[PDB]
Amino acid sequence: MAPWKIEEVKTLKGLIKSKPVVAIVDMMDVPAPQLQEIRDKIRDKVKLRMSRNTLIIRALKEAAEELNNPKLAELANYVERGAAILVTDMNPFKLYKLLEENKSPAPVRGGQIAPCDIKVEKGSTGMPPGPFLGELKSVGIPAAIEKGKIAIKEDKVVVKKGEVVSPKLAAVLDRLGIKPIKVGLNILAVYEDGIIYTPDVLKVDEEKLLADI
Repeated sequence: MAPWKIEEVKTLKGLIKSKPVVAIVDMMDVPAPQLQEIRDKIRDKVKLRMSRNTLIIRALKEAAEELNNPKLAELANYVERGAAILVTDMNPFKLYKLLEENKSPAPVRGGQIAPCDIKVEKGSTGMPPGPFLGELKSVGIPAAIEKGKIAIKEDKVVVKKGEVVSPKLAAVLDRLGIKPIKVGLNILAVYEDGIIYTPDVLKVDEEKLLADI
């Protein structure tokens, strides 16, 4: 590795060694607005560093050796997608709740596979008469003019889980301000005290024994 990589790994290791709780999170797929929403909520509670996955793996492995704390190196096995290093003083369970419980709503993207059933709600859109009425009907959303505005006729699933969201449907849903996807920093694994916590363990256990130290 060139010196710049060594120096960047040095900064990553410094971060890893600075706090008792070290997590690997995934920051893939987060639009600007939602990202600032996440920023506002975790701002003072954690520290985050983005870097290439190959550098993150090396930093974890070397930091583990340098601290005589081998278990730390296991985090490397959980690095994937938009991996980032997060460090904090808050316990792994409080961290999981912080990141996983308070996610930011986001619009679904055209051509994306729906992660869940996506629905619309009956009622006025507050928008004037125009071509949008036709757009709605064209994507399977019954609608009509009522009280001088465009209104959706009834609640309805417009696309099912596992089905692709057509670009026109995505455009129409976004125009309605519908944000059916939840986005944010996803925890891949967390280390604390020679213990590696997986998401399944964090979600099921829910809280740390004896709370805090």
